[PDB]
Amino acid sequence: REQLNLRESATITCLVTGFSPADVFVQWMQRGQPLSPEKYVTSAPMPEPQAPGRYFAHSILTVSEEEWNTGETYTCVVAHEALPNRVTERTVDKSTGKPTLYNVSLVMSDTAGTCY
Amino acid sequence: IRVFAIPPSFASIFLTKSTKLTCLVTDLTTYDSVTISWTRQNGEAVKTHTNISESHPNATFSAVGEASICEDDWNSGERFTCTVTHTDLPSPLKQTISRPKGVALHRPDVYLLPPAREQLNLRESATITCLVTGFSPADVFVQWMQRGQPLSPEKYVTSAPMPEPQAPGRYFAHSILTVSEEEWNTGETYTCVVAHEALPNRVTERTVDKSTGKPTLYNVSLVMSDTAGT
Amino acid sequence: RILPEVKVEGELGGSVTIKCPLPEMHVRIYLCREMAGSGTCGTVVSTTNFIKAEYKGRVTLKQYPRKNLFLVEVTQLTESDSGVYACGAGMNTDRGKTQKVTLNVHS
Amino acid sequence: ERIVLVDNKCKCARITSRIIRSSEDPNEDIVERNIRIIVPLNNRENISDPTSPLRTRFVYHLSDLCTCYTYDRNKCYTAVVPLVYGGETKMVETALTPDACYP
Ligand SMILES: *[C@@H]1O[C@H](CO)[C@@H](O)[C@H](O)[C@H]1NC(C)=O
Ligand SMILES: *[C@@H]1O[C@H](CO)[C@@H](O)[C@H](O)[C@H]1NC(C)=O
Ligand SMILES: *[C@@H]1O[C@H](CO)[C@@H](O)[C@H](O)[C@H]1NC(C)=O
Repeated sequence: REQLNLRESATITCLVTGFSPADVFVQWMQRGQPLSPEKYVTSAPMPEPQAPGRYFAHSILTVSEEEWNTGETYTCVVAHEALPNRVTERTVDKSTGKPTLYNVSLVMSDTAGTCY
Repeated sequence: IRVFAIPPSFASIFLTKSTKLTCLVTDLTTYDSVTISWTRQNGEAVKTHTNISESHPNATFSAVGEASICEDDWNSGERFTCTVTHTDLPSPLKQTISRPKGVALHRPDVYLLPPAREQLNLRESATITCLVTGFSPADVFVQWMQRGQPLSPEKYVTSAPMPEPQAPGRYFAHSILTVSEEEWNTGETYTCVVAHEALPNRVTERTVDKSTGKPTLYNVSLVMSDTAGT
Repeated sequence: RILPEVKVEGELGGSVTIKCPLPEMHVRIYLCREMAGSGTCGTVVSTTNFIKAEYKGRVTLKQYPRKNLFLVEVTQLTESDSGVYACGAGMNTDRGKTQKVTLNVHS
Repeated sequence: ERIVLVDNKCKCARITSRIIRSSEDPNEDIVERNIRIIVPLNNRENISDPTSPLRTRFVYHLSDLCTCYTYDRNKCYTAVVPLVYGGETKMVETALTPDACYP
């Protein structure tokens, strides 16, 4: 939230943790259109502190603030050998994340016995 | 002298696979060589009966004549005739059984009413009423089950199908079941199961217990966890 | 959840027929006039022979399995027939409505 | 305007979300969580056998929300009813939900 208050650039980070061995891939897609390395970077692959079993890497994307009034959902796609389809696409936008207002509206009826 | 003409109930045609037809004699003298025969509308004879019954303690005889027919013949509306010939009456008496076609088939609606509040105050007995409305034609089969097993007809009484006020030809019927008062307060769920032709599955049921019929307690303990989640 | 509010005009002599969708599985198909004051729905036409007391003898049900339109017709209009007539299915009436529409008097 | 995040029909939860378009201010927006559980209040323990105690608990973990309380309107639930009519016992399939399914 602090970075978004500067209205300059929000950076989305994609963590690929617990993977072994190295050389795991990463790519960013905006609305299903491939994202080049001009606008994104990846941590060269790395190692873990408590367990030596798997190593970690990271990737961060750069954008503007007006872009986070529409989202475009900025999917982070990965490619590693220990994957069924070598793809584990994940995406997060403003709609998901931490919400600031819950209103549960549980109703109780004596005749809504088959939730239509 | 009296001779009956009992049409086969739907509870026979659908369950016993024995859609036969029987005519019973009564109010006659204790005699033999009774010629009770079933015939079709063309005058031809059909299969006969067996195992002639025994007389009644009222010093009146009782016998039954039976004929086995197929279901499609019944659903076509054929006029079968039972004829009784005896020395008592110089003229054989005929009785006609058929199916009057041209009547709509409506599906019964089953309503299970629990006993009234003031009835569960004398602490003597409770009456649960199974009301079937809208069904046409008559002759519907109804029975009761207590914890998944049926009961004898010595504890529940059904009523004859009577016409409906606002309906042209639809009917209604009542079946009351009386049980001990303490047999209804502890639980002991009762079910009313009915079987009329028009039902898409030909059999439906309803159920009541102490916690369902007009309850005085909505004991709710709803819990909701992991509101945020993923 | 369809809301095709149409402006079909009505009068004493005038007749207006509503159109409704049918599941065609011979369930309970009904047209129901919602009451604003009551907050519930009161069936004006049902699959059974029921007809509303105000609408006795002046309404007709017309079912075509061929064309997939379920339509009901009103013979005379007293000009008081202005409300949310919703169609539907299931045993239930209120919570089972499929499409709703409000008819109109004069024009 | 609201994305249908969950439309569960067996426990009847209808969780969803949206972004409320506030004024043209810094992005102090609000994310919505319109969870809408409906309580049957009259169903049984198993949904498909009317012989058990009725229903006390109503547990809703929204992580296993993407045994039931309610009845699916497009599904059919039936049972075997043990009728007799005399000596024979034709255990016949009944209907616990007349109108959601036809023979
Ligand atoms: C939940 O909140 C939103 C806006 O905060 C509101 O539009 C919606 O009606 C609320 N839900 C209920 C059930 O009132
Ligand atoms: C009401 O529900 C609670 C929760 O399980 C239960 O402990 C209690 O026995 C119930 N009360 C009655 C009268 O059954
Ligand atoms: C009661 O619940 C059990 C548990 O799933 C299930 O077999 C069924 O819904 C009910 N039992 C019977 C015998 O119908």
